[PDB]
Formats: sequence, C-alpha cells, structure tokens
Amino acid sequence: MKFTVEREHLLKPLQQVSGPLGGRPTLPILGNLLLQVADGTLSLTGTDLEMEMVARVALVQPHEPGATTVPARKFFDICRGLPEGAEIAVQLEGERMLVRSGRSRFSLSTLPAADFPNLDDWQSEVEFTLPQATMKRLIEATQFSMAHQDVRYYLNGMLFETEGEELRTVATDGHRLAVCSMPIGQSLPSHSVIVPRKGVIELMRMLDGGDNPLRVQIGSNNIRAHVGDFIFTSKLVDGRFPDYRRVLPKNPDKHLEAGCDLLKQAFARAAILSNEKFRGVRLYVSENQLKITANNPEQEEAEEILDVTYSGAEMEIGFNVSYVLDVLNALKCENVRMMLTDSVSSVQIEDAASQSAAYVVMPMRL
Amino acid sequence: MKFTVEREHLLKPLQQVSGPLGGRPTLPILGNLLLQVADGTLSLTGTDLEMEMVARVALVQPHEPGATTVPARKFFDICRGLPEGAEIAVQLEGERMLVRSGRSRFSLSTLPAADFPNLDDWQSEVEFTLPQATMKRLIEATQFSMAHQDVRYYLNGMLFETEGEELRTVATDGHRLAVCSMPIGQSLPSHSVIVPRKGVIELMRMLDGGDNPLRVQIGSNNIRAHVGDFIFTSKLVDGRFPDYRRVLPKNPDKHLEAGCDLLKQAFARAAILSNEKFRGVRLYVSENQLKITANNPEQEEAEEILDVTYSGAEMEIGFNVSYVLDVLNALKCENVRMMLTDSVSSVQIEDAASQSAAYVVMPMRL
Amino acid sequence: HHHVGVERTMAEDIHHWSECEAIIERLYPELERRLAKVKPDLLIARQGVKLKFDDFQQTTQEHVWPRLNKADLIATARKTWDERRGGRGVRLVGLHVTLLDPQMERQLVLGL
Amino acid sequence: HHVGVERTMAEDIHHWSECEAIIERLYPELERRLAKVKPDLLIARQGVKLKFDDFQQTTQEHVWPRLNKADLIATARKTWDERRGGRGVRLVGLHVTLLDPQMERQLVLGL
Repeated sequence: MKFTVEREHLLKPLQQVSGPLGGRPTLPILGNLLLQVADGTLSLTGTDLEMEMVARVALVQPHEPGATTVPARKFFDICRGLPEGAEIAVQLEGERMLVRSGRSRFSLSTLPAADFPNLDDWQSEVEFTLPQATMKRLIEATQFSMAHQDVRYYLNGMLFETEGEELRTVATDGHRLAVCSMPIGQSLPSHSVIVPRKGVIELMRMLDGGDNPLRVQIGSNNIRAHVGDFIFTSKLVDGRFPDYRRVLPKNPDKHLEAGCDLLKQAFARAAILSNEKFRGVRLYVSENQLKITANNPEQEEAEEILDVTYSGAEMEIGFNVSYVLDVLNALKCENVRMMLTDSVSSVQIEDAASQSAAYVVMPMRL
Repeated sequence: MKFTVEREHLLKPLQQVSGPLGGRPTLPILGNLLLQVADGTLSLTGTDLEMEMVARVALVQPHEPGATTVPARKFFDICRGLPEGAEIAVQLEGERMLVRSGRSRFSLSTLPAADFPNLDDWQSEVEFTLPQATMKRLIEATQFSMAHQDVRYYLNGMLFETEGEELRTVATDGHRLAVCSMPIGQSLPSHSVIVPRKGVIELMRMLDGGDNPLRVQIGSNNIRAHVGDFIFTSKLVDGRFPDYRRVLPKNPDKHLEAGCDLLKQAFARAAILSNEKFRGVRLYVSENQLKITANNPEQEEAEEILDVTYSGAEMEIGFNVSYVLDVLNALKCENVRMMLTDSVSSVQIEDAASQSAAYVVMPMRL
Repeated sequence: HHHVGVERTMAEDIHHWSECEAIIERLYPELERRLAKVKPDLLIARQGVKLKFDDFQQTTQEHVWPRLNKADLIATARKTWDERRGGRGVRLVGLHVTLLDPQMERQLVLGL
Repeated sequence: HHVGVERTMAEDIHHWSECEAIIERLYPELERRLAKVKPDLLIARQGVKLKFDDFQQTTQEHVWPRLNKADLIATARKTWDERRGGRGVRLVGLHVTLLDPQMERQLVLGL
C-alpha cells in the first residue's frame, strides 16, 4: 500500500473520519483509521462500532493498493503538523506505516486491515436527498431534547420519521419533547427509525454549509448519509419510540405570546437566582403580563415582569428554567406562543409565526 | 449605601475585580465583592487574601455612601444580563442588596463590609511607570517557566528586578529558566522582589489594551499596580530567588542558529511520537544540520532533519520537547540561537537578533 | 405562598395621611412580632400595604423587598394613599409580607 | 545500539551483481542476529556499509521501521552507484540501529 497526497487533501477527510473516535478507545483498533488504497482511491474510515465515517480521496499521484490501520490522531497530527502544501508520501512497511514529507519521517504502529470492524452491508428501504442545512435545522431543532442515559434506551436518540413529503425529528427525555418537521419536496414512504444520540451528533459534525446535498439511505437497522466524498453510517436503535402525540397538551385553552428575545433574557436573568440544582422559576400569567420569579436556598430572589399578549385566566406554573431557555434558544425567532392548561400540565411552545417546530415542557410542582 | 450606574460603566470593573476570585472560595466572603460608595466614587474590591483588585467607578448619578459585599459572579451576571444601556439602581436594604433596573429586580445576599479583608497599609519603597504592553511582554516572556507548587516557595512566582533603567523578570522551575529584560526609560533603584505566580497571572488579567501607563509601586512586602481606575495589590514572596546569571551556561561554546518557526514546527511534529509522559526527543547537532528524533513506547518514531547554521563539535542531547517548544513559542522571532555545551549541561536559547530574553533548559538523559 | 400580615379596622374612617402613618406605626411592631415568630431574620419576598376604603373597595399589592421594613412600607402607603384613596375615607389599613417561596424540587414527567 | 554483519572480501569486488549476491548472503545472518535481540525485527534505521580498496568507507542508513532486505538492497545500490567511484569494494556490511530506550530522566538546574 502506497500513496502520495498533498496535505490539504487529507486534512478535512482525516478530521471527518476521526469524528466517531472521541476520547479513550476501548480496543486499540477503534483508535485507528482504516486506510485502503483501491484503484485511484484512498478510503479512510473511522468507527466506534456503533457508527462509521468513511472518506474517499482521489489519488492523482502514483499509488499501490492495500490496506492497513493506523492511529487516527497521531496520523492526523502528523499531517496537520506538516507545512501547508506538503506532499505526504505513505507506504506500508511490514507492521508500521511510513509517512514521509520533505525531511520529516514518521513510522506509525498499525493494526491489520482485515480486523477493522465493518458495519456490514444492508438494504436501503427509503432513499431521499435534502439540503444539508435542512437536515441540520431538523436536528438542531430537537437534539437538545434527547435523553442521554435513560434506561429507556430508545429515548437516547432521535426519532426520524418520514410522513408525506415531510421529514420530522422528535426527541424527548421524559421532561420535555421537541418535534420539528420539514418538507423535503419528494414523496416519501411512511417510515420511522431511531438514530442513537451519538449518531445524531456525528451526523451533525458532518453537515457543513455545503454546496452538496445530503443523500440518506434508511435500512432496517442502519441509516447512511452521503455528502460529497463522505459516507456516514450508523446503526439504528431497535426499540419502540413513544408516541409524541399522546404527550401534547390536550386542550391548551390559555395562549400567551411574547417576544422571544425579551422572554429569553428575562428567564436568563431570573435563572441567576434559581436553585443551582433544581433551576425552578415561577411564571405568573395575567392580563397581558408575565411575571417570572426565582428564589434560591440562599434566600435571594429575582423578579422580572414582561408585557405579553395574554387574555386568559390567571395562573402560576413552575418550570426548570434551563428547559425553557433551551426551547427559546432553539426557536430563535421573533415571537413565541406558549399554550398552557394548568399548573401541573405540560406547555407547548412554538414560534408564533411558524409551525415547523414545537416543544412540550413538563412543569415543576409549585 | 445607594447608587445608580449605567450598565456599561459597571461591567469591566466588575470583571476586573472578580478576577482574584478563582475557583470555588474557601470562605464565603471571598466569593464576594466589596462595594463602597464614598464621595462620588463607587469602589469594587475582589480579594483572595493574597492579592486584591480594586476598581473605582465615578458616580454621576445620585448616591448614598456605605458599603457591603455581594456575591461577585451573581452581581456581574445580573448586570451583564440586563439589556445594553440599562440604568442599574443598587441599594443596600439590611442584609440584602437590591438591584433594580427596568422591571427586573434582584435581591442578593451580603456579608458585612467590616468583615471584608483589608490588605493593610504599607508604604511603597520603589515606583516606576511603564507601558502596559512592556509589562505584558516581560511577563509573557517568562511566565511559563515559573514553578507551580515547588516546595521552594520562592520559585512559585516571578522575580521582578530593576536596575539602571531596566526592568527584568525571571522565572524558573528547576527544569528551565526564562529571563527577559526591557529598558523603561527612567532611572530605577536596584531592587527585586518575587511576586507569587497567582499574582503574576492576575497582573496579566489586568493588562490588555496597552494605552494607559502602568504605575507599579513596590513595598517591602507588597506590590501594587495601577492602570487607569484599577489597582492591583499582591503580597510578595520571601526567600532568596535564584540568580539567573549563575544559571546561564558558563561557556556554551557550541552555537547553532535556526529559523524559529522551522525549528518549532519540526519539534512539534517530532513531539507527536514522543513518550506521552516523558516527552523526550533527541537532538543531534552536526555541521549545518540538526536532526530531531522521537520514539515512544509503542515503537513509533519520528525524525526531522533541518538545515541550521552550526560549525561546532558534533553532539547529541536530549530534551523534553514541551520545554523546548515553550521556549520557541515565547521567542516568536525569526531566528533562534541555541548555545550548547554538552549532552548533560543546560542549553541557552535566545532570539538570534536580540538579547532581551534568554532561556535555559536542562536536558534529559540520553 | 405564605403571607403574614396585620390590619386595623379603625373605630372611625380616617381621611388624613398623618392618621394613616400613625396607624402604620402601631401595626409595624405587631407585624414584626408576628413575622419574627416564623422568620426571625425578617427576610421576605415582598411587602406592601392594604388600604380598604369606606365603600369596602380596597387596594393592596406587594412589591419585591428583601426584609420588611417600616420606611419602605410607609413609602408604599403614602403613594397608595395619594393616588388611590380618591377622597374616600379609609376604614382599614393592613401591612403584610409574602415569604420567600419554598424551593421547587419536583420536576414532573411527561409520562411516556 | 546496533546489530550488523559484514563480509570481508577475498578479492575486491567491482560489480554491483557481486555486491548484491553478498547482500543476499548477509541478510539472513543479520535477520538471525537481530531476531536474537529483537524478534519483531522492529528497528529505528538500517543501512549498508561499503569499504573501499583505498581504505575509505561509507555507511548509508536511514529511517526504516524493520529490517528489510529489499530496502537494504535499494540502499546498497544507491550507495554503490553514487559512492564507489570506480574503486574495488573490500567489505560489505549491513546493519540496523535499534530504537533507542525511552528517556525518562529529566535533569535539574541545581538551583
């Protein structure tokens, strides 16, 4: 195995396949990249066994076929550390991969290619393309509401649901839920899968302003996203995602609208004197006004009063302020609408001027 | 104690004084700022008992004298979280301090002003003024070489020495030493003191944009730096600091000169394959050439070869590559000169074009 | 929410601020004594004043204030007096506080 | 730390093919010597030495991660063509340098 590639054609690809690798590998090989020269192409792959990222680089310069694995961060740091424009010559030499450029030489430990784990292959059931920014919007809109380490493993990830011509993501961790949906402009089969939260994060690593569209393939037990010369694959979580519909507030009869930014900043200042652990704030709604208060174990307190549009009956409800801020930071729009019922029931929050995303937050007891 | 001040007159003083307030505090009052209204001035003081930072803010708006202390971060975060241009009204009301602006209201906990540490009166013995940016270059040139937690407490800081018209800093941690001196255009007494490393780091927080002069006063047991309306005071460290003149290699006959950036990038790539704990690299100096090699427990190795200027006896010497790169990163000049003696003696490194700074690094054993 | 308050229904309606301040002066130590029973540091969330007029209309409100403090109560009263009384007699004056709320520690779940 | 083998010649050689045939016989010897101290055959550098009829010599070594005959031959060939200068060769040597032991001892300034 030999190739010679100029530094800059390697750097992004190496960055990208190093995505799934994070931190302290469990087996050695998982801290390595698989490199394979085949034809006029170098393939680089990084994996954590749950998911993999593969990058392909055209080889215009003389090459010999073969494959091996090498430590991903060291190989990256070497190529990044070489001068801009360096030609990096690589050849496998027994155990050990030689990397040479100018008067610099490196020898890296290898592990045998035949030994790298393959997310072995499978059959797309749904294929479709959309703008990278659209996928990014869907994911950004909901990712914060994914559970992290709930025993209910199917909550630690994000549901991707194609209905009609829309793709919709849903996440929840039992305290709040986020749903976002967007038209993909393509008739799509009704299908839904759960992408593990680390696969969702990686898929986000992957997405970039991008000229290139995203092609998504959904298998029985895998999802694949192709953007330019990168191919991300993740296993899916095999479980039943809760039906989001049943957790929407049934009959929100109270409707509040507010400016999103003034609301967020009022919460953000009240949050300063909220309980550091429980983050409780109290919201009192009354005619065209919202009052937010927070007080902490140290006997400090904050109060913010905001004009809002509201004509419903007076009510008080408590919330974890960081959940409310999360929603407001996700909506980032001009005005928000909150639909309430009573102090012990969830609220639904949306952009007052868009139906793309919706959020449901359960309150705290007063 | 009452005052009203516009938000942007309070923010930087609040960041500056909450500044010595590192980590979690040990005594509650230490996480507080002392606020004092006297005359037409508000003073804010942050302390960790070893040093203190005081800011003065002119009060043009109505006010009432008095003093109290309040939790520093929360007071800042409230002020910061208020909208640009907010008028912040503060008043002490028993054991709470009320902060109001707009329809935002906060009550913070206080601890009595009389309980705040007042670093006691002292008289200055030595004073000098110089540009902030000069002090900053002096400190930046040596600060990385200060010891951290050496039992030799006088090493855990930085010497500041004056004589003639020169101000010099010296730092050493027994593995390496940095010394930098600059002329500051006035006759100084010959004097030197050791400022504790955390005071040096704080003095560095204070210095920034390098318009206003820095006035430094040095007492028997304290140092004070005034820049604008801020006044930093630290205790000094006892004990006899090392004399850098005796640390400099006595006759480092072998002299090599190299591009600072070429050298640095070669050591940085060699570093990737050096022992993660011990960071050893070996340098081999021969006629107009330097070879750097590293190898690690995983039997990976690197080699860099550079053209340098060198015409002295061939030799080999080992270094912790971090120590060398710290020096090269502090030098940031075009060419460096290393001055060598033998494989078990320290090396001196300097800007080939300037004697302002010099670094001495003790080798590792081959 | 937890309130502590005291009020006096006067023998006869009052019509002058000085009378109202004088009643506030007699109620304050009674509120302090009551509140000290339950919150010896006198730290509160809010305080304010209630005036009930001869037509049995009243006005109250509280505003943020960290302790419970006569000066502030008198200030609030004088503004409410001026301003809301509308030339009526005042039958009752009340001072009260609302205590800082208990910490919110129970986050409900969506019940998935 | 070096491991090497060498053949002294009866009659000086002047043809590359005779050099390469010598290398062919040295290489196993070197592999055996190296295996006794370093069974995985991982090294820092390897190279070849030629001694010439005028008593001068050249040794040419470079970074290479394992003992390896093809690379030694390629090095020899280069050395032969570039350095021999028409002289007889009286000895051929192959050798490796083992990766150096780890450096763990940081000296102090002796403050």
